[PDB]
Amino acid sequence: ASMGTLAFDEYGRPFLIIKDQDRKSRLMGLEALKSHIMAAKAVANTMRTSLGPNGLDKMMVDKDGDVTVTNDGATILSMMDVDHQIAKLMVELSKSQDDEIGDGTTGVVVLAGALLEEAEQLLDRGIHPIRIADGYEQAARVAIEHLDKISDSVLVDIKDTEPLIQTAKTTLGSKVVNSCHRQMAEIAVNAVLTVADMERRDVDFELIKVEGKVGGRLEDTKLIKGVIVDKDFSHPQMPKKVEDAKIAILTCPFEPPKPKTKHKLDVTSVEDYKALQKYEKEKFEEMIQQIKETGANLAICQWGFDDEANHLLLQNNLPAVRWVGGPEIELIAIATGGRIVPRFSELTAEKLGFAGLVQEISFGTTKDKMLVIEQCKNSRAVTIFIRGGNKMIIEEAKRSLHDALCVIRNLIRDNRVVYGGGAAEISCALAVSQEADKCPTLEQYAMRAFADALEVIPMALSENSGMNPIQTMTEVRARQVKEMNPALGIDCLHKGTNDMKQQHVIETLIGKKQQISLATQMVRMILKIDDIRKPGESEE
Amino acid sequence: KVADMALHYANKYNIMLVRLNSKWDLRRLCKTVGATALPRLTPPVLEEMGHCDSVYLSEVGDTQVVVFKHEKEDGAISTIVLRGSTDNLMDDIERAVD
Amino acid sequence: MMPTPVILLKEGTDSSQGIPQLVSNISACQVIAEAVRTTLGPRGMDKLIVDGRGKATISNDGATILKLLDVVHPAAKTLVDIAKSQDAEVGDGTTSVTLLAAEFLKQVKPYVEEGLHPQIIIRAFRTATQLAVNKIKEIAVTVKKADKVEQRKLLEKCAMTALSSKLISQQKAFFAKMVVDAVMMLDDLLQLKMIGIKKVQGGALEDSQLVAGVAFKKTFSYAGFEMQPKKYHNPKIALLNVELELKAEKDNAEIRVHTVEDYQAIVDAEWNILYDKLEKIHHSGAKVVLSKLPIGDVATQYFADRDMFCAGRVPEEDLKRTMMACGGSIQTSVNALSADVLGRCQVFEETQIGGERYNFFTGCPKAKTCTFILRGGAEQFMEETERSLHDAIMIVRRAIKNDSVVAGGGAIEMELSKYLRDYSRTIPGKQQLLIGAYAKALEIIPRQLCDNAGFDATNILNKLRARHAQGGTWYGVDINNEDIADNFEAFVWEPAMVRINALTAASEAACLIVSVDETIKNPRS
Amino acid sequence: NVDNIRVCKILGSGISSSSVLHGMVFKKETEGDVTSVKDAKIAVYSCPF
Ligand SMILES: Nc1ncnc2c1ncn2[C@@H]1O[C@H](COP(=O)(O)OP(=O)(O)O)[C@@H](O)[C@H]1O
Ligand SMILES: Nc1ncnc2c1ncn2[C@@H]1O[C@H](COP(=O)(O)OP(=O)(O)O)[C@@H](O)[C@H]1O
Ligand SMILES: [Mg+2]
Ligand SMILES: [Mg+2]
Repeated sequence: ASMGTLAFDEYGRPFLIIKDQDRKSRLMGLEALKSHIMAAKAVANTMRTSLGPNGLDKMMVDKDGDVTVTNDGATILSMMDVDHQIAKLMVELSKSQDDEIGDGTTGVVVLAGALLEEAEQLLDRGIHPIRIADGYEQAARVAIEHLDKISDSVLVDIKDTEPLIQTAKTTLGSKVVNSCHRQMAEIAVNAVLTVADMERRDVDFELIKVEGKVGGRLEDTKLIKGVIVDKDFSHPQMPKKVEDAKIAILTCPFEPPKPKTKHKLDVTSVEDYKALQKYEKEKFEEMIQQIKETGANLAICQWGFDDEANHLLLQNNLPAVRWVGGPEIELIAIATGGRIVPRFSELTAEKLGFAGLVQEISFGTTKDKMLVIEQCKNSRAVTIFIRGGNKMIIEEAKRSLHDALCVIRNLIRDNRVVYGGGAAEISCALAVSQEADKCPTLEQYAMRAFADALEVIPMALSENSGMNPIQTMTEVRARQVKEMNPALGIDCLHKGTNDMKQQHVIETLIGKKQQISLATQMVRMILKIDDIRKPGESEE
Repeated sequence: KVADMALHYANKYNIMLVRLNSKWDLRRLCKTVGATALPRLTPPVLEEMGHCDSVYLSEVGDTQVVVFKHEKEDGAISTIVLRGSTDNLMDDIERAVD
Repeated sequence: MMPTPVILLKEGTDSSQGIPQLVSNISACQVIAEAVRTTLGPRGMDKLIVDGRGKATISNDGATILKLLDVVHPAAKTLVDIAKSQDAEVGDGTTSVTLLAAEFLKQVKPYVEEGLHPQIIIRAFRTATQLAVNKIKEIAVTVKKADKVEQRKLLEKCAMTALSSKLISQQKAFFAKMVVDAVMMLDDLLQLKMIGIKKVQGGALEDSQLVAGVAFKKTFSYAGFEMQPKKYHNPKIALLNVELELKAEKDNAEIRVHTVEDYQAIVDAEWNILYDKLEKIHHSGAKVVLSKLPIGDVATQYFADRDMFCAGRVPEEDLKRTMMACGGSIQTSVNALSADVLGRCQVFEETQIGGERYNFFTGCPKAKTCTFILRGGAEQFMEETERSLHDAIMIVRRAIKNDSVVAGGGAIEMELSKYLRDYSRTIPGKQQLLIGAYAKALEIIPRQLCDNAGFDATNILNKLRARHAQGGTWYGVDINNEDIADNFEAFVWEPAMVRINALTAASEAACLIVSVDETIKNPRS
Repeated sequence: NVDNIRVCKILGSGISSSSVLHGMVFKKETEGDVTSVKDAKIAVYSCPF
């Protein structure tokens, strides 16, 4: 069942073919297919419990013992320490779904596991795996066409954000931050809408700064239409608050100039020493005067500065911040409307950014100070500040907010939506079932397997919520057939009704399309592999 | 080696560049073209300038080659281009050629 | 053996001689061949090979699988070498070469066992291969009209046939159209480096796109980059090889001053040098600036203040592709940025592509290059897609060089086998058995196709043999219909040079393996 | 002179495709943009360019 081949020739002479062939292993054909299907089924069964509002989290521990509690499927699979190649394929599929869409990272794994589970029985019945892959591909094509058919459009207009709020709430329902559901959804929607190119173009995520500080409450998470800075004012006696601040962003340290080229300044007499000292003093005074002449109120530097410049800034009523990072410098320049100036000689009034309020914020008994640059005129950059009772919920809130921002970005890219809760899956399964009847017999089995695999999402949602899976799914499917309504799903929250359109369970159409496409492609790729050659060396 | 500015100004004046690392190849090229290996960047005098019927960049199989080709049925150096489906076979053919 | 007090060779020198070592070599070649048999035809499968570091690779290509196999048998390595040769010269048929060579060796194995002189077998292989190559050249179908639509259809059908064995076979029409369009843009040499292939994780296979221009990933922008506009409607592109940073003038430059005024003058001179370079670039009229060398934050902010776009550390091949698409010149100096050295494209845009930022140059009318953007759910998925596209690209290039095609699916193998048997019936008889064995070995390809597809190989081969004998040249295996069909009318088209090189390489490898009588292995140093 | 006969080994097309070229072949590429000259006037420099 392994070790490749071992014959040692029919003449008794040594028969060595592959280097270290006696320590290697190989699997061929149906055995390899069954092993792949088993590994994928194990991964999908582990992941399926974290689906829906009633889904549960996984506590992940890395090498150094650090602990992350999360429900995000992509994070769970990324931190999971797998060795099986098919498990790595599942992890990479989840990462791909995260990259392209940002949501649905758990549904793809469950769908792929269900598809391979059905393919197991299909193979046992004696069907070539390529036939199964082709049937899966064409069933997925039919399902995607049906998804396009049953989709609905929403308004992405700034004046009315209610559909966007509902979509973000549906995304955040499964996360732990549902205790502040509407607030978190609304801040995510406002963040995405603020930093976005209007004409259906990209939403650039470097304009969104996500910061998490321990303490306070999760409800204290707020949207700052500006920049939060880990730094504070350089001089301890500088004022802690500036109103109507005229910012002066600089990337030159407030130090005497220094040529980049290798250089040496020769001092040959006492007059040279006096001239050098006067030059240093006058350079400090001149740079301070040049900063002051523009009428600026706050000076922001990137590379820090020394004591004389600090005291001169304090003496001239010029609050300043040093050692600000490059990304933070760019964000401040974008938000305040100012220009980054490389040296004082080029500093003018028109290059000054304006901020309504610059404040230093304390965090209780921690000595830790952070700076707020908010109340900008037309800030094109936004920042999200997250609080919590421990760092773990802070990280989970960070990734939940990332999911919400990704979903709103997808909505901006394409405004067509479908109603979740398994309604879309049930409708796609019904469409595939109707298509299978007209198809010739051979591909009917593949199409029916695809439909049954699609039916796993409502089953998982119902089982996670305590309801009986098969009975609930069958009843919902019968209702969908009886009255034409592709919006009937699994009432996970027990609100009384099954109509997800009324319950405002909304998902992006492109998210579902990407889910089905990626699952089908990965399932085909796994089904096409019929041979493994591991080193089998058990190395350390 | 070829400097970046030198390559720029050579490209500006439509000049083909070949960089032979091995001194043996340079000597053989001097033999087969008739040029003299100058030790400075001085422009070549008439006698030191080499001549050839055609120089071009070509691909044989999957390897890019630079060919110095004489149309005349003469020259100091002639080359045999050996093709084959195996390196060992070409080595054996080279031994037969020797 | 009598132990001599002083032995001839070193200790541990192993030597195998005679018929048994030849039979062992044939068996080793069979062992190598059976490791790639299942990867043949539209019903072929993929192999998953894990290296020592645990980085698995998945491929349907015979050459890749053989390379990833650590073959150490000296006779078996010939099959890997001929697979590499077929990949290099043609790019497709890397599996057929190995199966054909191994089948030749297997067919002549019984005669080797009974003491037949190997030189006779070698001569028979040479004669049969010469005859088969001549027959292929004679019966290959060529279109002597130079029609644009017909020649494009020939290219597309050849690409489809070369692609209908991989995981992208479901989108084979789409990918073949893209590949043909990509190849037709290359000017005269059809260099591979002029066809960029970018792999972006995430997305469906149908989301793959071919850009009539050049695209590449964003390369570590500095601070102040986000204030540069990311869309231009008629930009002029300044392709540069320049480091736009404040730095030492040279690595061996030393500045010696003895006055503070000279110190200030030196600092201002450095700033003025940088600003002079930047001002020359700006006054050149360009809006997009690309450099192979890094572009500093000062230059980035300078260009942002002028509503210009900059990007440093752009890879050299990407700059070459941009030059070919837009028609500029990579300037190492900015002293003469004339209008004829600036690239020009209709639209430049930076967009989000599956979690990454890519710069797009589109609308180039004189572009001699193109870039593939492949989407997939895994790194190995996109790598196998790239390998399949490479196979299709090489096939299309070879078809561009000469449009001579033969029907695939084993039709050519059946025709050659029938011709070789007909020839073998008319020779004295010692060569007859060997030539008949060659003809029978030629039947391996359709038999392996039927075995991979799950057919009954014997019945299909019988029907194919009867059809070829009774009349019909292009009849081969029809996978979907579980039967045989005219493969020429089914558009199973492959270039004639594919089969020509396959037969030549397989024959050369078989002759080389047969000609060996002893193997001497010195102890490892 | 024996050394005046050079051998270039290029894999791919079988030994029957071998040919004799009156010149030399280098398995390398060109540094610049020009890739073909019809009336070459080679100037050889042993010093770095
Ligand atoms: N309020 C709700 N009622 C019913 N189903 C819901 C509700 N909110 C989310 N779901 C379903 O839960 C499933 C899982 O969503 P979620 O866990 O947020 O992300 P992922 O799809 O990555 O698991 C979705 O397919 C969605 O249809
Ligand atoms: N649609 C098809 N129907 C029948 N045979 C095909 C078809 N497409 C390809 N083949 C056959 O499959 C064989 C193998 O092709 P492929 O696996 O793509 O590359 P390789 O020749 O390297 O194995 C070819 O000889 C060709 O004749
Ligand atoms: Mg979700
Ligand atoms: Mg092929």
